[PDB]
Amino acid sequence: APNSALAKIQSVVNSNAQALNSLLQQLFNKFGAISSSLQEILSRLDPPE
Amino acid sequence: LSEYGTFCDNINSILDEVNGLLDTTQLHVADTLMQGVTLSSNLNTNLH
Repeated sequence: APNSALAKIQSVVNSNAQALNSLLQQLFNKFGAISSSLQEILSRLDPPE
Repeated sequence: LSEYGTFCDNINSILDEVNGLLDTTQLHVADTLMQGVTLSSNLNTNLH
């Protein structure tokens, strides 16, 4: 049944999984750059920019 | 700001977790205060 102890255990697991998913999703953010992929940066631009 | 897409959702989630933790703590404190408290119906603080 939906008891609080199993909810707490699954909350630990789900919080860890959400934190790892969020950290992984940071690789696909651009942070103001033209792209989030370093291959695109190194192919579309010459070294100075 | 959408180029930092995860950022404002992350801040909102962390603050929501913090505030829900504060709410759970307040509920736990109230439960501890009220745990095992039995009072009479005849109890009248204006007189006793």
